[PDB]
Amino acid sequence: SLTEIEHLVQSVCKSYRETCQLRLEDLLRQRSNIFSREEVTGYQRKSMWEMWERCAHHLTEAIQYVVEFAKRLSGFMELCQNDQIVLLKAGAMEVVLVRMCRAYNADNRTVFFEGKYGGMELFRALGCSELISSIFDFSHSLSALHFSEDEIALYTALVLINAHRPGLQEKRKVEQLQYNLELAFHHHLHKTHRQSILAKLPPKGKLRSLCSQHVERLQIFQHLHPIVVQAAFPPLYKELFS
Ligand SMILES: O=C(O)c1ccc(OCc2c(-c3c(Cl)cccc3C(F)(F)F)noc2-c2ccc[nH]2)cc1
Repeated sequence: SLTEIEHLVQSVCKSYRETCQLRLEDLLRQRSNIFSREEVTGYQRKSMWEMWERCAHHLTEAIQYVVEFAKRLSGFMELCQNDQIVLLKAGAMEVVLVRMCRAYNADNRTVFFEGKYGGMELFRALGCSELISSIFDFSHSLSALHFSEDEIALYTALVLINAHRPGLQEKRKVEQLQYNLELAFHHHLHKTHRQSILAKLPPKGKLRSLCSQHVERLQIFQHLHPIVVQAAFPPLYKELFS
């Protein structure tokens, strides 16, 4: 069924298009729109907890778009609810991290944050310079691949649909989805003469370790200074918040 796989490609790309928050053309246009030194200093003088509140809410929104992305993946809703949650808890923040590279400019090492581009010194008040530097470096690595929009869509679908996640109840069912998405991805790379990115993608442990350091920091901030979340996915919220 060649058209089944082509239909999967089109359905993954559409779900991605509907949930990607900002258009790539917008991010690229805005690359010349850079925070002044005066604006940077304004961010640096903000309280750690106000920066935390801002960043925690951007990350919450980013997670919720990734959840909607997964819910629109063919067959995701047909998994048992325990499995949907296992997959989202393990991979939705990894997808957020991958998606960030779209908003990263490697020429000057800046990210699109709250309407303009700025460097990692924008986040000085958070006092997490090691984590921030790891996120920038990871985004720097990915930007070298010059990911197309469909590659990011297909790759991030696979970040989520991983039948090796511990705790899955219907592993065979997740495997079926995973095989079709892998075929979708590899077919698409072949059609576009882009199979060379396959050897350049992040080692799986790199993404896993960055996200576990990232989420652990968010849990520390959330314990010290909890933000209020507009919970759209009760079974998922319940696993992350306590
Ligand atoms: O709308 C909903 O129901 C909903 C449900 C779950 C949900 O989790 C968000 C989340 C967080 C996080 C964030 Cl982003 C901000 C502040 C504190 C945390 C904290 F660390 F405390 F959890 N970290 O990892 C995640 C995560 C989710 C899935 C994988 N990982 C956000 C929204």
